[PDB]
Amino acid sequence: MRECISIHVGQAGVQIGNACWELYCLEHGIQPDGQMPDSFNTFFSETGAGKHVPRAVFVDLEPTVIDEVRTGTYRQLFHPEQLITGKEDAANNYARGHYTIGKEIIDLVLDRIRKLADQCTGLQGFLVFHSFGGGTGSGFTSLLMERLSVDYGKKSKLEFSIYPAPQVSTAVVEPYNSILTTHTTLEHSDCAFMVDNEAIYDICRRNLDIERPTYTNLNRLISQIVSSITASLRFDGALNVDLTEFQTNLVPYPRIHFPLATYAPVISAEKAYHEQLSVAEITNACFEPANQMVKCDPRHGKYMACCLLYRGDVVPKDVNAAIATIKTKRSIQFVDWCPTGFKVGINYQPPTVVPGGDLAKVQRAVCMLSNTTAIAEAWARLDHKFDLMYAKRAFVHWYVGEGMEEGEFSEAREDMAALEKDYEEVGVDSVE
Amino acid sequence: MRECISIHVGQAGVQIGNACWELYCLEHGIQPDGQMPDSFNTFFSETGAGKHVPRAVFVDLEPTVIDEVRTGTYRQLFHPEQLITGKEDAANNYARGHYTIGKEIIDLVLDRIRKLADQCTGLQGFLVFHSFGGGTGSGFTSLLMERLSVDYGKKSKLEFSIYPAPQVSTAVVEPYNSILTTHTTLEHSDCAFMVDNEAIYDICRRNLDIERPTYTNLNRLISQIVSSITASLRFDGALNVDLTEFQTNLVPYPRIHFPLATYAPVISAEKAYHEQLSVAEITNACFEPANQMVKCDPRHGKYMACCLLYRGDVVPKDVNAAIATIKTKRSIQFVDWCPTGFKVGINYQPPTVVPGGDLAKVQRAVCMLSNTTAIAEAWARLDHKFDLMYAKRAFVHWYVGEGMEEGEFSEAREDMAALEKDYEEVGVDSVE
Amino acid sequence: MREIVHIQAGQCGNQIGAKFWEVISDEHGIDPTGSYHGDSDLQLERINVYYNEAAGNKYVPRAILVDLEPGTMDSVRSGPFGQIFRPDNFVFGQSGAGNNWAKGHYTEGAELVDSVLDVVRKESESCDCLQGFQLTHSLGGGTGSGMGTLLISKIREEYPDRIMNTFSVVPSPKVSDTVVEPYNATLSVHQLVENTDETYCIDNEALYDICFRTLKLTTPTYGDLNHLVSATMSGVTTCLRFPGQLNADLRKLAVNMVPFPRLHFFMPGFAPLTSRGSQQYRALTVPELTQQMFDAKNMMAACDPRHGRYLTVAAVFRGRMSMKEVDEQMLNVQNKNSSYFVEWIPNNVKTAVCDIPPRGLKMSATFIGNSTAIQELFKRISEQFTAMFRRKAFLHWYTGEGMDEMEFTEAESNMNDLVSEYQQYQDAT
Amino acid sequence: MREIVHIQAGQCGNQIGAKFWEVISDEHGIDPTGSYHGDSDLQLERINVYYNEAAGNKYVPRAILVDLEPGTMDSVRSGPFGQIFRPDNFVFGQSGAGNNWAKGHYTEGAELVDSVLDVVRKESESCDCLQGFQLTHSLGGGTGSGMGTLLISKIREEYPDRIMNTFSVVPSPKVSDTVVEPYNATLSVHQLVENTDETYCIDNEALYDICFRTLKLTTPTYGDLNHLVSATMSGVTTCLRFPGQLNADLRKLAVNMVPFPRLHFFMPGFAPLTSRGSQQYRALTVPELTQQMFDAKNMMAACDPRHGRYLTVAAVFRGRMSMKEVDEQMLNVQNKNSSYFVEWIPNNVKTAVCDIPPRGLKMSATFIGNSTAIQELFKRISEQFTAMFRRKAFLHWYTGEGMDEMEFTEAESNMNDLVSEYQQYQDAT
Ligand SMILES: Nc1nc2c(ncn2[C@@H]2O[C@H](COP(=O)(O)OP(=O)(O)OP(=O)(O)O)[C@@H](O)[C@H]2O)c(=O)[nH]1
Ligand SMILES: Nc1nc2c(ncn2[C@@H]2O[C@H](COP(=O)(O)OP(=O)(O)OP(=O)(O)O)[C@@H](O)[C@H]2O)c(=O)[nH]1
Ligand SMILES: Nc1nc2c(ncn2[C@@H]2O[C@H](COP(=O)(O)OP(=O)(O)O)[C@@H](O)[C@H]2O)c(=O)[nH]1
Ligand SMILES: Nc1nc2c(ncn2[C@@H]2O[C@H](COP(=O)(O)OP(=O)(O)O)[C@@H](O)[C@H]2O)c(=O)[nH]1
Ligand SMILES: [Mg+2]
Ligand SMILES: [Mg+2]
Repeated sequence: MRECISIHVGQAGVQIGNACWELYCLEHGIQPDGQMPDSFNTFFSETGAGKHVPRAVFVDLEPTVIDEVRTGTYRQLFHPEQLITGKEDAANNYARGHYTIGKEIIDLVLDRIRKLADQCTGLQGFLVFHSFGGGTGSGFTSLLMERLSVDYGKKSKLEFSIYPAPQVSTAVVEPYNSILTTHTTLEHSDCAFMVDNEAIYDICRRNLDIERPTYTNLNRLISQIVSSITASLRFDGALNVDLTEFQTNLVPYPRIHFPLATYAPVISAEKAYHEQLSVAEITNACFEPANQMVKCDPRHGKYMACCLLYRGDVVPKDVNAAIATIKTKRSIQFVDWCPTGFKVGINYQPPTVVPGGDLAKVQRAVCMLSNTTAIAEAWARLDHKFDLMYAKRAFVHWYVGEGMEEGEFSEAREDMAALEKDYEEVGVDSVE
Repeated sequence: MRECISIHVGQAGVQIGNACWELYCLEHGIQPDGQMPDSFNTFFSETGAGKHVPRAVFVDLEPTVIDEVRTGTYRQLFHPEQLITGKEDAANNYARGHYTIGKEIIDLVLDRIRKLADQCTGLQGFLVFHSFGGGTGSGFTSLLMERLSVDYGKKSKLEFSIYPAPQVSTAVVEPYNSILTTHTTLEHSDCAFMVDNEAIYDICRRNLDIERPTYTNLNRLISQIVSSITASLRFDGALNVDLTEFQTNLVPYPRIHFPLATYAPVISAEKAYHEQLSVAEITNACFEPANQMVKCDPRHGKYMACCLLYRGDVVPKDVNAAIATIKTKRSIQFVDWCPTGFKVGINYQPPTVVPGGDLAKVQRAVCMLSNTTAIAEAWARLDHKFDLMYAKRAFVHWYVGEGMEEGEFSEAREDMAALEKDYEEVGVDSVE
Repeated sequence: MREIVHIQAGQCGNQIGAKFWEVISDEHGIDPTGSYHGDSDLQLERINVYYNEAAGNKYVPRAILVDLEPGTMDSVRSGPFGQIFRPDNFVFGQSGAGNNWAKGHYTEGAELVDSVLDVVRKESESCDCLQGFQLTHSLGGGTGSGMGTLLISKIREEYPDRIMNTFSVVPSPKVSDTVVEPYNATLSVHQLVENTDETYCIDNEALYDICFRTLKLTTPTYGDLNHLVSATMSGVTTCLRFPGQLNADLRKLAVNMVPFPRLHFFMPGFAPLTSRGSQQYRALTVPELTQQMFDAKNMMAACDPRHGRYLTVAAVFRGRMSMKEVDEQMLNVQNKNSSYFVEWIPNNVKTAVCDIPPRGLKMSATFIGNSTAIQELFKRISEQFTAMFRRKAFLHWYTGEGMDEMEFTEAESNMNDLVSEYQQYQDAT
Repeated sequence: MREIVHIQAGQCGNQIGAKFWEVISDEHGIDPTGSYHGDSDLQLERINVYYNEAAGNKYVPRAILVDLEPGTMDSVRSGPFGQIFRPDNFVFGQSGAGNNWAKGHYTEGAELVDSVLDVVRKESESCDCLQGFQLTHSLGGGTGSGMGTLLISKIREEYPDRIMNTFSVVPSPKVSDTVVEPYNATLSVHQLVENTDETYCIDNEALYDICFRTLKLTTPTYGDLNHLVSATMSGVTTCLRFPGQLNADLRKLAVNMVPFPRLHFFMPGFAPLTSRGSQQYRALTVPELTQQMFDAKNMMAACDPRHGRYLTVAAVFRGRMSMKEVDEQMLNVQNKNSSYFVEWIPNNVKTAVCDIPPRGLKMSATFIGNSTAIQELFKRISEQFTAMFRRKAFLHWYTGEGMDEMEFTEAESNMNDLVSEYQQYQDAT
């Protein structure tokens, strides 16, 4: 009844959803054929037969990552008109995602969204999975978020982005694509959840004791995040939280809407024992700076709003016993104007484990969604990676020749400079 | 008891009926031998034995397409005096269909009609299947519709024409044959249903996922149209509609009687799943401009009368829930003088699937018959294709030498110009 | 029904037809004797158009083979498939035309033409409902030019409502094969414009290129050229002899392709044309057959279509194929080459699809092109005519046979009345 | 989708491609005939990029093999995997370039280039959505330099939005293989900077070291050198033909590696490269494949990267491997060699991982390096050019073929306009 559709843009967006829709089918007993041998209605529309299909739009400008879904295990699950392919990728070109190739199938994608929104009766919002590095996840998403705010406007549009790491990069023009995609998604997206690869590389090595983590394994941890956010919709909880409540509790200013996700417990099977995992133990794990999933130091900043989404065997008095200690600790400091920096959610359902997964079966979990000042250090790097490249006008002819103006980069950089001084304006205390 | 005979003119008319009478025999359990191991009386007269024959007149001026029926699967079905052949075709010559060759067997065809009309006790009207391109479907039909209005007059004569596409043509003198056949069929035919090949090429490629559609496959979709129009006669419905009701609800002016058909759902077997196909889903498919079967843009015009013919598992309250939303939508606009632009029909029987067919088994269907202003763009092309050819007097000696006057083209063009300004007179709003 | 009487004139018209009745007998499964030996009843469904049924379950070709010397008929009746013709149909003289139009049309042709038309009238009354007559001849020879165009003027007076399509081998630009071929062509085109409903200009220079370039034949004989002509000839009437999904005939190709009654001079094309090795390295699809037709190097008339505009285009296809795949490609060549088609005929592409393929092929095409590009065919001949006639060269071999100079002055003016019409509708807007 | 038309020019470009289509047919499991004989459907999933599907379940390579003498094509069509090409694609002349750029670009090249582009336009329209054209040629020869760079200037005018990557065998520092190779190189680099989106400089001296030092081959033939070139060539488009965990293509390698549109001259590298005995004594891990690339002795362009700075670096990996193990090593070489990478491009390492390994290997890498180290490649040639040109030596073999001295003055100034740009962005802060 409280339906929520999802969009998957770019190669990063599809491979995340390949783990997410793997995870959702195990939480509801759903076969890969759509079979199951009433709470699943928020993601699964029902057919006339006993077959359920997901409310998902997989879009890419190149057909390779889509065809592996079309030939993979989940061939029989997805509606084949939802698996949208272009011909040529945007190919790490924001202009090709936004002007050249993206305009060719943007009317096809909005058509598939509008067919999903008509069969939804209580549609809450959107889950856009993309990245900041690739041209599709930057250009086509920013083209798409322009169109969804025109057609809907008041729906709560959520993004789950793959933020580019400080020292770990896979593409050279990642500083170009990330600045350009944020200048457009700023006035449109309501709350964009940053996720970094290097921090999950830190977590999969240390916390999971995996020597060699794969992109299969990183997408499992992002799936546990998005499942725990929509756990209160898909299941009955002791204290529920809707997607409309997240943008209310976490976004103090319309510019600052970039929290960073954090999941706990992340332990292997050999460490599934040897600790009891109380709600005090898993909550102190989240505010520990080594366990976050964006490479930022929260001790170098201040939290503005934290959102603890518990699930499973969770006792609400022990929740308050866990949380009230953290406000006393000096390493967790808040901003002066925010005495109430907490939103707490509890679900009765534990997170299940995917077979072949690296996480272990735990009785309780927590998905921290914390908006902090410490992300301003991440944007201070990314402008510094931008200002070194753009001063020599590197790679600009790849973007000018695809329809973009050279003066548009000065618009995106000065606006990002205006976004950078917003955290400095919020991060200071109040006079008198 | 409510009998309705059908006439099939030209190679297009016969090959449509080869799928139509294939379809009717499967809806009534009729073997190709006329056997079945009381509602079929509207098309099948009964013999003394347990053998039923169709009320059909197949006429062509060349014997090739008739002899394939005489040697095909349905040899034992048809009365061999109804399979009328000439010797030489009209051969894309309207004058040879109307003056030279058509006069030779027009008295034979009217004799076979009059033998069918005598054994009908409640004869409602005619179903003339022809095309606008061929000389037989243009010349012989226009000769025939002159004679049936003389002999009957008050019977409701319906045409199912193959309208020539804007960019897809099979013959060169299609602009000549289409203008000449419409000048004659205007004052005689009560309601002529336009069908285009290029739009079914669009539907068979996109909606059916067929790479290579055949004229076998295009005639299946036209058969599903004509079956769903006569579904209310041949079967008992929750809200029935007779052929006399179609000309009443859809023809506001005696000149404008050219609706365009639209069928839904058109989905394959792999897309038979993955959607639930409500009556809300299949009704929004019809008013979508990509799913119509004449290459016209209804957003460039206004609907004058729409006729939704539902069949199968259809609930009449959900019908009103589907239809009342469409009047609110901006892309569907009506003419100012028509607040009630709808005729709704519901049958209890689902459309069955022909084995070897490309459509899938669905629980419900809809045959939209919508008269719109957007067909005036189609006639504006066809005069423009006429005015370029006729100004150089191209191909006129093929028509003058077969008995036609050169001044008769100026009569047909000025009359079509008078028909073109009729849509401009109707398409405007009312003063005060 | 719709029967066709095949007439052959000249040495060339006999050698084309002797290969043509080899193709028709292989399509219908006919033995060297005349008896049916195919597999399906579709071959005998429309057997009557090119065959009369004789007694004893044998079929004879409805063919009338005309020459003025017995040298070619003895090659026909003694070779393969020569024992299938009726010996009454071989109407040959003794004197020979002497490669002369006047000896073919006035002196030796008129001493035989009454013995031909009585065989024509015998075959025409044996037809149930006659479709029309196809004639195979040249324009460079004496019998095919003289006796051939004498047969057309006598038949059109007797049978005016029937179609009269000729397969005229038009002479070549680079080489000649006859010194007086500008005289034989221009005096025949005078007779073709008034009495033929359509005419298929084939050039031997163009078939020399197609056998060399396209088919990769280093040593092509006449039997290899005539198999390419007969593949067109059977491909024109393949929808009349077999069921198709869009049937055409000789009257559909007449009405659609002749916008003005003089301008009925066509260029044919055939596809696919592949070598022995180069056929397994190619996918036989409808977009491949389409782009093979509309270029320059597959035209059997030696003129580049890029020098002019197509007036009308017919594409008769054979074999099981899909109509959208056809109708997209017929649209596709009209969009990218909109300057190459004439503008004031919108959608100038005739489509025909026969269900029965040729023997040993999956699908095949037969191109019929009516362009202004054959004005250079008649600009060249009328230049070669006027260069010879202004010195009155070779005039006494025609003046001695009953002709005056006024016959040449009318025939040369008639061709310049024809060239000025193709130039008129090329510059037309 | 995203199909590639492979073009070969020169004797060198044919002998590379004849080994290159040996590798591609082994990766996709293709027999000598052209039929599929692999095991998985992943080989046929993206078969269409380098192959057209012919009738009878056979695949032909989408290759256009161009030469000016028939000596090399007869070696191709008679050797192994020569019966797989279409015989229409072998477009060869008779005169031969004579190891001359002017005879390859003006006189004998222009008499063949119209017969090549019609095969290019035939293969381009057979593509569904064209990705772009890859060309294999040299810069020392006459056909690969003349006819090759003539094909680029004609294609870029016809297809401007497509990528045009060339695999140019650049001449060597120590030895020459052509007396007029400073003339053939500089006149070709004039055509490469204006019409190619990227260009992979390979040197034969560098492959001589890699076969001797790294692979321990005492007697390497050309067939052993070209297997190292083709391992790079298949490794560039391996993410386009197979699923990967981070897919790249020819446009991702174009945008990431070309910071300025002239500076698109790359050096390739391949890893692993082991001997027969020395392969079981080595662990094939991602840190081993990483450190094998970024040194000097694995560069296929004969210049030490330590003399300059890497502008941009692409590392396309093959086989199942872990991304952290990749992303640590791509970081690890940037920390310890921060003076060796350019400073004002932070994080200048492009990463690509394909899931499908090469045949018989567990994992493999393909290095694409864009450094300022190839300014010494053009400092050497422009010095060898100016030494020959100031005496006007060998000028009359080009002046006699339609060229003036102004062509050399522009081409030499264009290369010194290129050397001054690599020197500009090496000293840039
Ligand atoms: N977390 C996570 N990130 C991924 C995964 N796969 C790719 N990425 C990220 O995707 C980013 C590049 O964007 P892509 O999705 O690969 O490219 P794209 O969005 O399709 O745009 P194109 O350049 O046109 O291909 C890289 O920086 C990776 O960090 C994955 O499996 N998990
Ligand atoms: N929808 C549909 N149209 C067809 C089919 N077959 C032929 N046509 C149409 O028929 C038109 C030509 O008319 P024909 O029926 O072939 O010719 P005719 O009416 O017999 O008149 P003649 O020229 O004398 O043969 C073409 O424009 C085609 O669009 C078919 O199977 N389905
Ligand atoms: N295509 C083709 N043309 C031929 C053949 N034999 C002769 N011709 C042409 O016929 C012309 C000569 O005409 P011909 O019939 O021999 O003279 P006629 O007997 O007096 O009519 C020459 O221009 C030849 O090009 C042949 O086998 N095939
Ligand atoms: N890598 C490689 N280079 C070659 C091979 N054969 C020739 N070359 C190079 O090609 C250059 C000569 O060019 P070539 O193609 O023979 O001259 P062309 O035919 O006129 O273009 C020489 O500098 C050689 O270094 C080969 O098998 N492998
Ligand atoms: Mg991608
Ligand atoms: Mg017909």
